[PDB]
Amino acid sequence: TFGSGEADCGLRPLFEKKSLEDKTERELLESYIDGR
Amino acid sequence: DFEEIPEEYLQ
Amino acid sequence: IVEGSDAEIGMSPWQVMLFRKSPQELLCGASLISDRWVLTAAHCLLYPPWDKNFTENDLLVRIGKHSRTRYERNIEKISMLEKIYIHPRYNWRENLDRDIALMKLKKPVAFSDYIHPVCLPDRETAASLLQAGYKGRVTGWGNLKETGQPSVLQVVNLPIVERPVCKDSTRIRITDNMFCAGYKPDEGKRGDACEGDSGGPFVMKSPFNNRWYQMGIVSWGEGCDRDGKYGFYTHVFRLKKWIQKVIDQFGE
Ligand SMILES: NC(=[NH2+])c1ccc2nc(C(O)(O)c3nc4ccc(C(N)=[NH2+])cc4[nH]3)[nH]c2c1
Ligand code: NA
Ligand SMILES: [Zn+2]
Ligand SMILES: [Zn+2]
Ligand SMILES: [Zn+2]
Repeated sequence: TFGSGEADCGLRPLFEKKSLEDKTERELLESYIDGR
Repeated sequence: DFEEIPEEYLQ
Repeated sequence: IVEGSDAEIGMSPWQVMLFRKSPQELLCGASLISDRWVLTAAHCLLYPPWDKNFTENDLLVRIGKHSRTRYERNIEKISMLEKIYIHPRYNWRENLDRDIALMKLKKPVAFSDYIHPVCLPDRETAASLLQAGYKGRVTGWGNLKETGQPSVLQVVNLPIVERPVCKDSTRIRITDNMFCAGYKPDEGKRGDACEGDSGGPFVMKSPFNNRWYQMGIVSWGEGCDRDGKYGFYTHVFRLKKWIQKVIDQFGE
Protein backbone atom coordinates (compact mmCIF):
# COMPACT_ATOMS: atom_id res chain seq x y z
CA THR A 1 0.00 0.00 0.00
CA PHE A 2 2.71 2.51 1.02
CA GLY A 3 6.40 2.41 1.96
CA SER A 4 8.01 -0.99 1.94
CA GLY A 5 4.55 -2.22 0.99
CA GLU A 6 1.82 -3.20 3.39
CA ALA A 7 3.34 -5.14 6.38
CA ASP A 8 2.68 -8.57 5.10
CA CYS A 9 3.74 -7.93 1.55
CA GLY A 10 6.40 -9.51 -0.63
CA LEU A 11 6.60 -12.82 1.34
CA ARG A 12 4.95 -15.62 -0.69
CA PRO A 13 2.95 -18.27 1.19
CA LEU A 14 4.52 -21.11 -0.73
CA PHE A 15 7.96 -19.99 -0.98
CA GLU A 16 9.38 -17.43 1.60
CA LYS A 17 6.82 -18.30 4.24
CA LYS A 18 7.96 -22.01 3.99
CA SER A 19 11.56 -21.18 3.28
CA LEU A 20 11.23 -22.64 -0.25
CA GLU A 21 12.77 -20.93 -3.29
CA ASP A 22 11.36 -20.89 -6.86
CA LYS A 23 13.75 -22.21 -9.57
CA THR A 24 15.11 -18.83 -10.87
CA GLU A 25 15.24 -16.43 -7.89
CA ARG A 26 18.88 -17.44 -7.51
CA GLU A 27 19.70 -15.57 -10.81
CA LEU A 28 18.21 -12.33 -9.44
CA LEU A 29 20.07 -12.41 -6.13
CA GLU A 30 23.18 -13.48 -7.91
CA SER A 31 22.98 -10.33 -10.11
CA TYR A 32 23.12 -7.94 -7.14
CA ILE A 33 26.77 -9.04 -7.09
CA ASP A 34 25.55 -12.08 -5.01
CA GLY A 35 23.36 -12.21 -1.89
CA ARG A 36 24.00 -13.96 1.50
CA ASP B 1 -10.83 -18.83 -25.77
CA PHE B 2 -11.54 -17.77 -22.20
CA GLU B 3 -13.97 -20.00 -20.35
CA GLU B 4 -17.31 -18.68 -19.11
CA ILE B 5 -17.11 -17.24 -15.58
CA PRO B 6 -19.98 -17.19 -13.04
CA GLU B 7 -22.75 -14.80 -14.17
CA GLU B 8 -22.77 -13.14 -10.72
CA TYR B 9 -19.49 -11.28 -11.63
CA LEU B 10 -21.08 -9.29 -14.42
CA GLN B 11 -24.54 -8.36 -13.09
CA ILE C 1 6.36 -12.60 -22.47
CA VAL C 2 8.87 -13.75 -25.08
CA GLU C 3 11.57 -16.28 -24.22
CA GLY C 4 10.24 -16.68 -20.69
CA SER C 5 9.07 -19.93 -19.04
CA ASP C 6 5.84 -20.92 -17.32
CA ALA C 7 5.53 -19.69 -13.78
CA GLU C 8 5.20 -22.02 -10.79
CA ILE C 9 2.01 -22.08 -8.79
CA GLY C 10 1.97 -19.20 -6.25
CA MET C 11 5.18 -17.67 -7.72
CA SER C 12 3.66 -14.24 -8.35
CA PRO C 13 0.72 -14.18 -5.93
CA TRP C 14 0.31 -10.48 -6.60
CA GLN C 15 -0.17 -10.85 -10.39
CA VAL C 16 -3.65 -9.62 -11.30
CA MET C 17 -5.56 -9.83 -14.61
CA LEU C 18 -7.72 -6.98 -15.91
CA PHE C 19 -10.49 -8.74 -17.85
CA ARG C 20 -13.02 -7.16 -20.16
CA LYS C 21 -16.59 -8.13 -19.55
CA SER C 22 -17.83 -7.99 -23.16
CA PRO C 23 -16.13 -9.39 -25.13
CA GLN C 24 -14.55 -11.48 -22.41
CA GLU C 25 -10.86 -10.89 -23.13
CA LEU C 26 -7.57 -10.34 -21.27
CA LEU C 27 -6.83 -6.63 -21.29
CA CYS C 28 -3.66 -6.22 -19.24
CA GLY C 29 -1.65 -7.35 -16.26
CA ALA C 30 -1.76 -5.46 -12.89
CA SER C 31 -0.53 -6.14 -9.32
CA LEU C 32 -2.20 -6.29 -5.90
CA ILE C 33 -0.54 -3.77 -3.51
CA SER C 34 -3.03 -4.00 -0.52
CA ASP C 35 -6.39 -5.84 -0.21
CA ARG C 36 -8.38 -3.11 -1.99
CA TRP C 37 -5.83 -1.58 -4.40
CA VAL C 38 -4.52 -2.77 -7.70
CA LEU C 39 -1.76 -0.90 -9.55
CA THR C 40 -1.55 -1.06 -13.37
CA ALA C 41 -0.41 1.02 -16.35
CA ALA C 42 -2.65 3.97 -17.33
CA HIS C 43 -2.63 3.24 -21.00
CA CYS C 44 -4.26 -0.07 -20.37
CA LEU C 45 -7.24 2.09 -19.51
CA LEU C 46 -6.96 5.36 -21.39
CA TYR C 47 -5.31 5.74 -24.81
CA PRO C 48 -7.22 8.21 -27.07
CA PRO C 49 -5.13 7.39 -30.16
CA TRP C 50 -7.01 4.06 -30.26
CA ASP C 51 -10.26 5.17 -28.68
CA LYS C 52 -9.49 3.28 -25.45
CA ASN C 53 -11.15 4.78 -22.36
CA PHE C 54 -12.30 2.12 -19.92
CA THR C 55 -14.47 2.74 -16.98
CA GLU C 56 -15.17 0.86 -13.75
CA ASN C 57 -18.07 -1.00 -15.29
CA ASP C 58 -16.11 -2.32 -18.20
CA LEU C 59 -13.51 -4.27 -16.24
CA LEU C 60 -13.17 -7.08 -13.87
CA VAL C 61 -10.12 -7.99 -11.91
CA ARG C 62 -9.09 -11.62 -11.53
CA ILE C 63 -6.57 -12.55 -8.82
CA GLY C 64 -5.12 -15.97 -7.95
CA LYS C 65 -4.66 -17.18 -11.52
CA HIS C 66 -2.13 -19.34 -13.23
CA SER C 67 -4.09 -20.50 -16.31
CA ARG C 68 -5.06 -17.75 -18.73
CA THR C 69 -8.36 -19.02 -20.07
CA ARG C 70 -9.91 -21.02 -17.33
CA TYR C 71 -12.00 -19.86 -14.48
CA GLU C 72 -9.95 -21.60 -11.73
CA ARG C 73 -12.86 -22.32 -9.41
CA ASN C 74 -12.05 -22.01 -5.69
CA ILE C 75 -8.56 -20.64 -6.55
CA GLU C 76 -9.17 -17.25 -8.14
CA LYS C 77 -11.31 -14.36 -6.91
CA ILE C 78 -12.98 -11.94 -9.29
CA SER C 79 -13.55 -8.37 -8.01
CA MET C 80 -15.25 -5.31 -9.40
CA LEU C 81 -13.90 -1.79 -9.33
CA GLU C 82 -15.19 1.01 -7.23
CA LYS C 83 -12.88 3.72 -8.72
CA ILE C 84 -10.03 4.08 -11.27
CA TYR C 85 -7.59 6.94 -10.78
CA ILE C 86 -5.09 7.83 -13.55
CA HIS C 87 -2.08 10.01 -12.74
CA PRO C 88 -3.12 13.61 -13.63
CA ARG C 89 0.02 14.16 -15.72
CA TYR C 90 0.04 10.88 -17.63
CA ASN C 91 1.33 11.74 -21.05
CA TRP C 92 -0.30 9.64 -23.75
CA ARG C 93 0.23 12.30 -26.37
CA GLU C 94 3.99 12.04 -26.54
CA ASN C 95 5.85 9.28 -24.58
CA LEU C 96 3.57 7.55 -21.93
CA ASP C 97 5.24 9.55 -19.20
CA ARG C 98 3.71 8.65 -15.84
CA ASP C 99 1.99 5.61 -17.21
CA ILE C 100 0.48 4.56 -13.83
CA ALA C 101 -3.06 4.06 -12.52
CA LEU C 102 -4.78 2.82 -9.35
CA MET C 103 -8.04 0.92 -9.10
CA LYS C 104 -9.94 0.57 -5.82
CA LEU C 105 -11.85 -2.77 -5.57
CA LYS C 106 -15.43 -2.83 -4.47
CA LYS C 107 -14.62 -5.08 -1.44
CA PRO C 108 -11.22 -6.13 0.03
CA VAL C 109 -9.93 -9.47 -1.19
CA ALA C 110 -8.73 -12.19 1.20
CA PHE C 111 -5.20 -13.52 0.82
CA SER C 112 -4.45 -17.17 0.34
CA ASP C 113 -1.50 -19.12 -0.89
CA TYR C 114 -2.37 -17.77 -4.34
CA ILE C 115 -3.27 -14.17 -3.57
CA HIS C 116 -0.79 -11.90 -1.65
CA PRO C 117 0.25 -8.25 -2.25
CA VAL C 118 3.68 -7.07 -3.28
CA CYS C 119 5.67 -4.38 -1.49
CA LEU C 120 6.20 -0.87 -2.93
CA PRO C 121 9.80 0.17 -2.57
CA ASP C 122 11.12 2.94 -0.32
CA ARG C 123 13.89 5.35 -1.22
CA GLU C 124 16.55 3.02 0.14
CA THR C 125 15.33 -0.11 -1.62
CA ALA C 126 14.84 1.78 -4.89
CA ALA C 127 18.34 3.23 -4.60
CA SER C 128 20.10 -0.03 -3.86
CA LEU C 129 18.33 -2.28 -6.29
CA LEU C 130 17.79 -0.13 -9.39
CA GLN C 131 21.30 -0.46 -10.68
CA ALA C 132 22.29 -1.56 -14.14
CA GLY C 133 23.07 -5.20 -14.33
CA TYR C 134 20.62 -6.15 -11.58
CA LYS C 135 17.84 -8.35 -12.67
CA GLY C 136 14.15 -8.03 -12.12
CA ARG C 137 11.30 -10.34 -13.16
CA VAL C 138 8.23 -9.67 -15.24
CA THR C 139 5.17 -11.89 -15.56
CA GLY C 140 2.00 -11.98 -17.65
CA TRP C 141 -0.34 -13.82 -20.04
CA GLY C 142 0.70 -11.74 -23.05
CA ASN C 143 1.94 -12.81 -26.45
CA LEU C 144 4.80 -15.17 -26.80
CA LYS C 145 6.05 -13.70 -30.02
CA GLU C 146 5.60 -10.35 -31.68
CA THR C 147 3.67 -12.15 -34.43
CA GLY C 148 1.26 -17.59 -29.78
CA GLN C 149 -0.52 -16.97 -26.41
CA PRO C 150 0.41 -19.14 -23.36
CA SER C 151 -1.90 -21.27 -21.29
CA VAL C 152 -0.13 -20.47 -18.07
CA LEU C 153 1.42 -17.29 -16.61
CA GLN C 154 4.96 -16.74 -17.94
CA VAL C 155 7.99 -15.30 -16.29
CA VAL C 156 11.26 -13.81 -17.54
CA ASN C 157 14.09 -12.16 -15.58
CA LEU C 158 15.81 -9.27 -17.31
CA PRO C 159 18.79 -7.07 -16.44
CA ILE C 160 18.20 -3.34 -15.91
CA VAL C 161 19.96 -1.25 -18.50
CA GLU C 162 22.07 1.89 -18.17
CA ARG C 163 20.01 4.94 -19.09
CA PRO C 164 22.31 6.22 -21.94
CA VAL C 165 21.82 2.86 -23.66
CA CYS C 166 18.09 3.02 -23.14
CA LYS C 167 18.11 6.42 -24.74
CA ASP C 168 20.31 5.50 -27.67
CA SER C 169 17.89 2.76 -28.68
CA THR C 170 14.85 4.91 -29.43
CA ARG C 171 13.68 8.20 -30.89
CA ILE C 172 11.26 8.62 -28.01
CA ARG C 173 12.29 11.04 -25.29
CA ILE C 174 13.00 9.14 -22.05
CA THR C 175 12.07 10.93 -18.75
CA ASP C 176 13.27 10.10 -15.25
CA ASN C 177 9.96 8.26 -14.65
CA MET C 178 11.00 5.28 -16.75
CA PHE C 179 13.88 2.84 -16.81
CA CYS C 180 14.42 0.11 -19.48
CA ALA C 181 15.40 -3.53 -19.12
CA GLY C 182 16.59 -6.27 -21.35
CA TYR C 183 19.68 -8.03 -22.59
CA LYS C 184 22.10 -6.44 -25.06
CA PRO C 185 22.27 -8.21 -28.51
CA ASP C 186 25.73 -9.01 -27.29
CA GLU C 187 24.72 -10.81 -24.04
CA GLY C 188 23.43 -14.01 -25.62
CA LYS C 189 20.09 -14.03 -23.70
CA ARG C 190 16.67 -12.76 -24.69
CA GLY C 191 13.31 -11.97 -23.17
CA ASP C 192 10.77 -9.22 -23.04
CA ALA C 193 7.24 -8.39 -22.24
CA CYS C 194 4.94 -8.15 -25.23
CA GLU C 195 1.37 -7.23 -25.98
CA GLY C 196 -0.94 -8.42 -23.16
CA ASP C 197 1.72 -8.02 -20.41
CA SER C 198 1.32 -4.28 -20.01
CA GLY C 199 0.26 -3.10 -16.56
CA GLY C 200 2.09 -5.92 -14.90
CA PRO C 201 4.94 -5.83 -12.47
CA PHE C 202 8.65 -5.79 -12.74
CA VAL C 203 9.78 -6.94 -9.25
CA MET C 204 13.04 -7.53 -7.44
CA LYS C 205 13.77 -9.56 -4.29
CA SER C 206 15.53 -7.55 -1.64
CA PRO C 207 18.66 -9.42 -0.52
CA PHE C 208 18.24 -7.52 2.78
CA ASN C 209 14.83 -8.51 3.99
CA ASN C 210 13.87 -11.28 1.43
CA ARG C 211 10.77 -9.41 0.31
CA TRP C 212 9.65 -8.77 -3.22
CA TYR C 213 9.21 -5.18 -4.25
CA GLN C 214 7.56 -4.03 -7.43
CA MET C 215 10.07 -1.60 -9.04
CA GLY C 216 8.37 -1.09 -12.39
CA ILE C 217 5.13 -1.53 -14.35
CA VAL C 218 5.28 -2.81 -17.99
CA SER C 219 4.86 0.40 -20.04
CA TRP C 220 5.98 0.21 -23.67
CA GLY C 221 8.43 -1.20 -26.14
CA GLU C 222 9.06 -1.16 -29.90
CA GLY C 223 7.93 -4.64 -30.80
CA CYS C 224 8.71 -7.62 -28.56
CA ASP C 225 12.30 -8.85 -28.08
CA ARG C 226 13.91 -7.06 -31.02
CA ASP C 227 17.72 -6.92 -30.71
CA GLY C 228 19.06 -3.44 -29.83
CA LYS C 229 15.72 -2.51 -28.27
CA TYR C 230 14.37 -2.72 -24.75
CA GLY C 231 11.18 -2.55 -22.71
CA PHE C 232 10.38 0.54 -20.73
CA TYR C 233 8.80 0.43 -17.33
CA THR C 234 7.13 3.08 -15.21
CA HIS C 235 9.51 3.96 -12.17
CA VAL C 236 7.15 3.12 -9.26
CA PHE C 237 9.28 4.75 -6.66
CA ARG C 238 9.49 8.10 -8.57
CA LEU C 239 5.70 8.16 -8.56
CA LYS C 240 5.11 6.72 -5.07
CA LYS C 241 4.12 10.01 -3.45
CA TRP C 242 1.26 10.08 -5.98
CA ILE C 243 0.28 6.53 -4.91
CA GLN C 244 0.39 7.35 -1.16
CA LYS C 245 -1.67 10.42 -1.83
CA VAL C 246 -4.60 8.66 -3.48
CA ILE C 247 -4.55 5.85 -1.08
CA ASP C 248 -4.60 8.06 2.06
CA GLN C 249 -7.09 10.41 0.44
CA PHE C 250 -9.49 7.80 -0.93
CA GLY C 251 -9.00 4.76 1.44
CA GLU C 252 -6.43 1.93 1.93
N1 LIG D 1 -5.39 -4.81 -26.81
C1 LIG D 1 -4.91 -4.39 -25.66
N2 LIG D 1 -5.48 -4.66 -24.50
C2 LIG D 1 -3.74 -3.64 -25.67
C3 LIG D 1 -3.41 -2.82 -24.56
C4 LIG D 1 -2.25 -2.06 -24.51
C5 LIG D 1 -1.44 -2.15 -25.59
N3 LIG D 1 -0.31 -1.56 -25.74
C6 LIG D 1 0.15 -1.94 -26.87
C7 LIG D 1 1.51 -1.50 -27.33
O1 LIG D 1 1.60 -2.03 -28.64
O2 LIG D 1 1.55 -0.08 -27.28
C8 LIG D 1 2.62 -2.13 -26.39
N4 LIG D 1 2.57 -2.29 -25.09
C9 LIG D 1 3.70 -2.86 -24.74
C10 LIG D 1 4.18 -3.25 -23.51
C11 LIG D 1 5.46 -3.85 -23.49
C12 LIG D 1 6.22 -4.02 -24.68
C13 LIG D 1 7.48 -4.58 -24.71
N5 LIG D 1 8.28 -4.48 -23.67
N6 LIG D 1 7.83 -5.19 -25.80
C14 LIG D 1 5.66 -3.60 -25.88
C15 LIG D 1 4.42 -3.03 -25.86
N7 LIG D 1 3.74 -2.57 -26.87
N8 LIG D 1 -0.66 -2.76 -27.48
C16 LIG D 1 -1.69 -2.91 -26.67
C17 LIG D 1 -2.83 -3.68 -26.76
NA1 NA E 1 16.09 -6.26 -27.10
ZN1 LIG F 1 0.39 -13.59 4.74
ZN1 LIG G 1 0.72 -1.80 -23.61
ZN1 LIG H 1 3.70 -3.88 -29.07
